[PDB]
Amino acid sequence: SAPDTRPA
Amino acid sequence: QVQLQESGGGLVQPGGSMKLSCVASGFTFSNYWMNWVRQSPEKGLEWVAEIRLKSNNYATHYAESVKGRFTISRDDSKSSVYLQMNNLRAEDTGIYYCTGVGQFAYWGQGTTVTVSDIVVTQESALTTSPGETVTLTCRSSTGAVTTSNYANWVQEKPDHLFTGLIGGTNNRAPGVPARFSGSLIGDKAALTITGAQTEDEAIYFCALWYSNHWVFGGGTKLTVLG
Ligand SMILES: *[C@H]1O[C@H](CO)[C@H](O)[C@H](O)[C@H]1NC(C)=O
Repeated sequence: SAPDTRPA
Repeated sequence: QVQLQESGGGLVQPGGSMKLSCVASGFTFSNYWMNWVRQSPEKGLEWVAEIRLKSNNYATHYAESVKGRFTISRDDSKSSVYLQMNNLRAEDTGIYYCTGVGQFAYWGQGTTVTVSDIVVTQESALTTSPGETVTLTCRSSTGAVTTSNYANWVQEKPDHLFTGLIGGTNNRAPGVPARFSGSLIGDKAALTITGAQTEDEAIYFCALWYSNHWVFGGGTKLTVLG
């Protein structure tokens, strides 16, 4: 369960 | 120049309520999770709540210090996030920031609210000089830091001006100067400034992720002398 790993 | 602008704070009585707002521009707001984080002199920087995407049915998580009392919401059509704060207590006093993106690149200017168990450890202070290489570290009380903690590093400059430097252990946030890098070293997260500049004198905080919440470290005061 990861955090917001979407690219910046 | 992405912008997050908070509003709503003030001077409030214990037992009361208020709602903070935050309006975003410059990035696709609706693709990112958003967070509220607060700063007080005592208790330092403290993650409060997060809200995820429409595709996650806007799922939320809260710090245990505010669960039952606070509600985070977003309005993607107005690119806004909100924090409804009920049953306020003295300990809720602080500066409140909306922040997000990979994972804490963008911070609002903050709104002041005056009301009247993992420890993450950082060096209290380090001193360096222009042109030197300095490394700050971030230890977890649970054991080793791994990439599963998605270590973030954030810089605080005067006056309570926060900017994210590093997310996901070693990903530099957009527009962050190349002298900053993230690593894992000796089972700690670390931030390195390779060639410190006078303007890097600042307070640096790390954040580590544990499954569904962030714990901030207490911050490191970096002095750049000479
Ligand atoms: C981000 O990347 C991680 C891997 O670190 C996962 O693939 C996750 O599903 C991704 N989540 C988002 C929100 O992009």
